[PDB]
Amino acid sequence: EDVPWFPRKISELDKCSHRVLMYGSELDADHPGFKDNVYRQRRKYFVDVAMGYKYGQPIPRVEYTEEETKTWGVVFRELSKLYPTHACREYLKNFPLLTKYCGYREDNVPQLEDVSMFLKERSGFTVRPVAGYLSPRDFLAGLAYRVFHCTQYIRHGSDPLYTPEPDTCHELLGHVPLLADPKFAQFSQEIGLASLGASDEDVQKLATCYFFTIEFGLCKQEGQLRAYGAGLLSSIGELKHALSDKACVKAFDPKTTCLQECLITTFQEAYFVSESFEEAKEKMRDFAKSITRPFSVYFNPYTQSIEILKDTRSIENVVQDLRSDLNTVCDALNKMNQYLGI
Amino acid sequence: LEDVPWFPRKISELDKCSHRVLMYELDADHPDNVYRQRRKYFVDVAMGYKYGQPIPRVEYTEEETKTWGVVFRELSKLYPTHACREYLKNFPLLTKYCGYREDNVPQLEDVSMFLKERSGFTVRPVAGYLSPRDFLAGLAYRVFHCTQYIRHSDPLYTPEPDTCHELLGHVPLLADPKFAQFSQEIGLASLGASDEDVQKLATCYFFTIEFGLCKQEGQLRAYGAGLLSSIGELKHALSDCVKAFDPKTTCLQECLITTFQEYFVSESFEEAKEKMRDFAKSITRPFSVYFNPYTQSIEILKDTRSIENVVQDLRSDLNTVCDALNKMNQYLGI
Amino acid sequence: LEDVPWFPRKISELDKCSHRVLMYELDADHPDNVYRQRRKYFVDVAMGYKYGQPIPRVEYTEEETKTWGVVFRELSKLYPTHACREYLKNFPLLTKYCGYREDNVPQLEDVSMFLKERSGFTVRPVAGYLSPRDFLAGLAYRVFHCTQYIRHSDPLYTPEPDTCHELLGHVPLLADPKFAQFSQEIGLASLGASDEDVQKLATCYFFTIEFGLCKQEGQLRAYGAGLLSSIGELKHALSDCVKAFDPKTTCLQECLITTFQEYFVSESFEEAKEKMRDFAKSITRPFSVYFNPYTQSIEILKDTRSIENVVQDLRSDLNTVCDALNKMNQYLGI
Amino acid sequence: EDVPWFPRKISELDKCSHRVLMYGSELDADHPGFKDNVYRQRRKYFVDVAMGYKYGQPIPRVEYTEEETKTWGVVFRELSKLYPTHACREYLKNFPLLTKYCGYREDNVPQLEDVSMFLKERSGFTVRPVAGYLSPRDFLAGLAYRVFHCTQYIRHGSDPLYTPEPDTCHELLGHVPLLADPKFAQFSQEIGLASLGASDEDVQKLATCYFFTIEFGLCKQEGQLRAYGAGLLSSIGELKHALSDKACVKAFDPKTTCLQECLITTFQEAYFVSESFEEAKEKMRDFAKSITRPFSVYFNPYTQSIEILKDTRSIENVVQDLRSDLNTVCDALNKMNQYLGI
Ligand SMILES: CCn1c(=O)[nH]c(=O)c2c1nc(Cc1cn3cc(C)sc3n1)n2Cc1ccc(-c2ccn(C)n2)cc1
Ligand SMILES: CCn1c(=O)[nH]c(=O)c2c1nc(Cc1cn3cc(C)sc3n1)n2Cc1ccc(-c2ccn(C)n2)cc1
Ligand SMILES: CCn1c(=O)[nH]c(=O)c2c1nc(Cc1cn3cc(C)sc3n1)n2Cc1ccc(-c2ccn(C)n2)cc1
Ligand SMILES: CCn1c(=O)[nH]c(=O)c2c1nc(Cc1cn3cc(C)sc3n1)n2Cc1ccc(-c2ccn(C)n2)cc1
Ligand SMILES: [Fe+3]
Ligand SMILES: [Fe+3]
Ligand SMILES: [Fe+3]
Ligand SMILES: [Fe+3]
Repeated sequence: EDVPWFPRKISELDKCSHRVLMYGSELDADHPGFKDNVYRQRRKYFVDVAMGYKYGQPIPRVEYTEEETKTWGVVFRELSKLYPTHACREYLKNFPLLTKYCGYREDNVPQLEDVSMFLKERSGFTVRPVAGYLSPRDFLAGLAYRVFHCTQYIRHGSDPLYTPEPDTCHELLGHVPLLADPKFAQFSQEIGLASLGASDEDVQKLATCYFFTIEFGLCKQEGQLRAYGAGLLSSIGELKHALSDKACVKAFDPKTTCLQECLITTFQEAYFVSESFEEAKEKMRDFAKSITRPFSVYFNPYTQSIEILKDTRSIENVVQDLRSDLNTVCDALNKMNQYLGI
Repeated sequence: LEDVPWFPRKISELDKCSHRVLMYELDADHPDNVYRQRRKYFVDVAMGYKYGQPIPRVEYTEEETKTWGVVFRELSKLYPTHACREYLKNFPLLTKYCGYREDNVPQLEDVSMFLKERSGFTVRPVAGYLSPRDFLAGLAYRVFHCTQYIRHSDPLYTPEPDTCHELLGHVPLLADPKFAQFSQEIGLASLGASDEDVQKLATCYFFTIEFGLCKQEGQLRAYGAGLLSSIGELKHALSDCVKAFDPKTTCLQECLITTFQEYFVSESFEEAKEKMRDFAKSITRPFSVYFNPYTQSIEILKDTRSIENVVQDLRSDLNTVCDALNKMNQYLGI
Repeated sequence: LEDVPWFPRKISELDKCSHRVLMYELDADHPDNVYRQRRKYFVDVAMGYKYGQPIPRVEYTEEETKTWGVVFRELSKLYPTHACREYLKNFPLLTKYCGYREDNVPQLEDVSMFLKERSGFTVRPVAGYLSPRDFLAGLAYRVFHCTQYIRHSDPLYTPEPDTCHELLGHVPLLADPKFAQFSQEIGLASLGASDEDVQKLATCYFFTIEFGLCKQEGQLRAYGAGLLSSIGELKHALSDCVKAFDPKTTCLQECLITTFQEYFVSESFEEAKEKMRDFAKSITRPFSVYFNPYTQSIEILKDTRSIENVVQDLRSDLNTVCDALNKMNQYLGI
Repeated sequence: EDVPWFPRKISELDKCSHRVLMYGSELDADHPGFKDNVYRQRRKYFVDVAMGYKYGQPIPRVEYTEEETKTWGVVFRELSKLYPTHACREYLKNFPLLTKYCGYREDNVPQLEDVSMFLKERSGFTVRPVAGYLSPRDFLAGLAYRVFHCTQYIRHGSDPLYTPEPDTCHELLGHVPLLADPKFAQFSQEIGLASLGASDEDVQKLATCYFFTIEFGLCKQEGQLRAYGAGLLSSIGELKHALSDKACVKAFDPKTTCLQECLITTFQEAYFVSESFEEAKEKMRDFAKSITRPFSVYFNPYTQSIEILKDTRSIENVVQDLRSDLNTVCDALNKMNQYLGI
């Protein structure tokens, strides 16, 4: 009972979403908009929209300004020039889909509500507007429910190519195309599940893993290095450098990787590569065993809650469930022999 | 290639099934023009519902509410004595969160949000009778189609499903995770099945859900929604025919709309469901179905790639079983 | 801690079960002193067998061989007509490799090496009657205890199991992988069970293996070893009582040694086996059993560590299922 | 049908065992016994014993000479002085067991028949006396059946501390203690299974994996490096060097490791470490997927034969089997709740 609290059902996740340690309206001293009073009005308007968000209510639509829509446009064209050659297969497949259904156009900033309904249909993810920085415990808790917290504001127009903080541009062009991949979604959820009720030290390690994978991971496809890290896909300078010849690149291993330090400003010392998200997801699930907690967690996608496996009765039902599902596999194999003679 | 009859492949596609109403409309026997005034309203509301928007709240007339209270009192009298354990465990919960009170009419939106948390079911207001293919399709998504109107004259007599039947008969059992698994199983079975097979499922559905009994503690108790709704019949099933629930044998038997059934018993819902899945293989269709609760869609198992993807998932879920067992040894040495 | 009745935990420990013979010895009704001369020899041989050494080869007398030929001809007459598919598929194989000929007596060593390859069974020459606990324990290891002697006077009449019964009744079915799984399942169930449960298993064993029927192609055919051995009874079971094989109901029924049974049918051995495992849970013992075919020993599932170890193994085996499916898509695009 | 032959049932493995490319009686030019005619008589006697071996016959017992028994003794004492500190947990646990049941004593050379019956009871392995070098295809084929081919001769007495070829001492002190571990046994069998019907190029890679794992693998236990490689456990010079501070040590990965060259004479450039044999076994099984062959293989321990998974009917039975076995898991969990209230 000395285990740190975690949300046990989807509606409880609101406590995590609203425990904002640092609000978006709080610009850092070296922020390009630190003395822009027009920009703080927008920043505090977005914080208000996010703070008002509650479970069971559609994600508010926001009317973006012209200098926010071009700043988006600027980031949109420069990165599109490097996606065919720098992005993973999963990105390049889902990105045209976003143009068709989520309004990914240079002249249009996508709405989170659109993106949420799109992700739910493709991989079961849904986005939440967040009013600022969360504890890594609270942020990762969202992942356990396949909920990604998104900033809804646009970076400053002074320098649209580089931002030290997350902005909607980063969320939409960096994270969302990959969250649309079912295999990637499972991988993200595994990190979340692992954090639930974990120690602060373990949460930080998971947060580190999140950083070097979700934000800055590379992946090897057909003998080539492509970026899937969202931070890479939203920073052209880093994106080009990551796949550059003079870069230190190491294989992704949860136990090794998690001990390294994360650099907010300078380019990272090393970038980690995963063969596949299924491959990375299983390395997370074996890392999750080493994490200290009195129980295991099962996620119930039907009730959108967390099952605690602390006895044989709940473990058996899970196993019984797996037995039924294996029966369906047999049915499928039967039908296939039945219809194709194989 | 789609020789097989169409079924919704995404939760959003289920709207097509709900609105395809064969019969909204009253018979001579049914009782009042003012009552008709309210019913057309109720139908209009059900027709106006589409996926993703909250189920409309309705201000009931006192006349509807008094009738609701009557059935509420009569049924409650014999629930400890004749209803299954699941009903009795879930009924007090309905009182605290869904406004289940003799003086009040519970709203579908309250009940829907209640069921989603308890078992992943959600209710839909329906505008009338649906084809058995369409009605069962909802079950595949754990969606129960509910009439939102009240029975007119005689409170105890009901010739058609009304919200009293839906709320007092179905909902307490829809709250049980295993019953939820069982109902969904029938729906999954129906998807893309021949009309012949679908009806056999409708019969199975009828005996099992509308009128099923299940032994617990060695004692005969009713779980049939029709039975919960109707007292005379409820008292009668327990009182001195009883047969074991076997889907293949049960489907053969007819349903009499007016007269009392010549009744099926299941040890458990886990039991029933298994007998259901084993029944589903005999059902003619080129594919098997897997349900994706994350995307709320139907996976079609027609190739090896889709089948493997399930198996890999199952491998992972088994790793979690292993993790649980390690931890359990870790903390209890057992 | 071992309150439960002892069972062999390693293949080598099974020697203790084989040699604990309750009754080696002939009744008044049984027929000849010269015959007794040979039988004591046969018992001496069975007693002399220990684990790991080849089953002794025996030079049969012509008298034993002529009798063997007689039963061989009579049974063969009705095998296409009354025996199951598995029997008929396996009998020609026995002719080519085990010396199954009207003029010859097959040796246990030939048959044993035959069964090991086909289904993992091996036969043991037994010195007499064993306790049902001991006899069924052999099945847990896929070991069938066989008498090595021949029936004396009347060839068709047999009051006790002899090698003719063992070779013509049991062996063709012991060669089928699924029947093998089913027989082992009964043995596993018995390990450490109460005497009460063991006997119920002995009854189940009797109706199923000694005297079971199974439908194939919609047609009634016999798989019961007793039936295969005895023609009069074999003809009679097919001819106009029949009941479905359910272990819990079947065990209740008695076995008449002399008279004809008042007979159980199984759709398949896979079917029967499942009903067996589901029966095994009700059997009182503090543990579950897992069989290790690599070390030929019994795993006792009493803690989480042993249970996990199985689950991890099962995870790996599922990976192989996945590999197969990939390759199948790889080569056939399916 | 253009797939290279592999044994499909246990009795067929004899073809592999007897396809000796180079007999033990054929001493290499720099062999210490190359001009020892007394030693060639023994070497050719052992070859004869091995050549006469057939399936279903007890492994012949051999009466060793006095200078073979001390040479054994010599190797036996020097290595025992380093096992507590250089060997893995699995080795140190099984080694005293070998002393009790297999006659592992300084004054006694163990018989293969003893060792075989011991291994069968503990992990399902059995040893075969081999008359010499086999093709890697033939050697690895044995592993698929959990059969290890063993030399039965003793190294030359001139220099008992170092041998460039396998001798009974190596088999008994290097391989057997680890083959007694069920987890290790599964790992060895996985390598074998992978080779069955594989291309020559893939077989060589598997043989390379065998080399750097079975013969020269290290393992990390409780934060320390211990050797489990059989070649390490039979060579004191290499054994000390492997755990020495100035050694290049890398993690065991099948895809990476398999491309490296194996050095017969000089100490290896790098040594590979596995967290556990279960851990290594699963890396083999994922490597096995990448191996090109028209089918997958299932090993039937009941009939001791290989199942070919080329259709849905055989795949389903496997899945059905797994469903029954999962039912037993449920039974076990039921009983545990039933008796312990958990
Ligand atoms: C596991 C680490 N991790 C955490 O522990 N907690 C998080 O809240 C978190 C996070 N990671 C990300 C996402 C993120 C972080 N980050 C940094 C970039 C440069 S781009 C980018 N996206 N977030 C979301 C987030 C939301 C807001 C802020 C932020 C910073 C300054 N302001 C005003 N707001 C920073 C991060
Ligand atoms: C599988 C059979 N099955 C079907 O094929 N299709 C269904 O639509 C269906 C159903 N079963 C039930 C639920 C139901 C039907 N029913 C009859 C009672 C008397 S109580 C009761 N509950 N429904 C829902 C439903 C909805 C509306 C009506 C109806 C009847 C007359 N009106 C004007 N409306 C009847 C049934
Ligand atoms: C589960 C019941 N069951 C048991 O409890 N214990 C068993 O030993 C057993 C058995 N069942 C069978 C096999 C068998 C028994 N039996 C009787 C026939 C008539 S045909 C036939 N086959 N055996 C093997 C066996 C071995 C020897 C004798 C026997 C009888 C008289 N003698 C001198 N020897 C009888 C049976
Ligand atoms: C997968 C590689 N691999 C192969 O492809 N094929 C194998 O036959 C093999 C093997 N690996 C090992 C076992 C072995 C190899 N080896 C080298 C040491 C130095 S110690 C030691 N043990 N063997 C068994 C073996 C048996 C005999 C000899 C041999 C060498 C010279 N003579 C006269 N005999 C060499 C190896
Ligand atoms: Fe980010
Ligand atoms: Fe109903
Ligand atoms: Fe018998
Ligand atoms: Fe070696």
